[PDB]
Amino acid sequence: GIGDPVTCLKSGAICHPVFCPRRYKQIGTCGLPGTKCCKK
Amino acid sequence: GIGDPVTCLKSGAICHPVFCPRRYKQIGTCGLPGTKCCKKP
Repeated sequence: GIGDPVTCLKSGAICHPVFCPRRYKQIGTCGLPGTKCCKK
Repeated sequence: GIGDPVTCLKSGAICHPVFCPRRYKQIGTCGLPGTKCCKKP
């Protein structure tokens, strides 16, 4: 359900290009192509 | 994404049947309709 940067950041996650960095779980995208919404 | 209760709970979040309570934010669902995967920022 998470597909835009504002929603991602509001959820306490971080937007990153191409992949979530180690430890983080992917919970969605940030809308722009390739971006991942990543929760530590 | 998170769309089932096992994925949700493994990450240390809660599964709530209606809403994320005070201090928690929604990070997905727990599969069943209306359920919310919730975690404190």
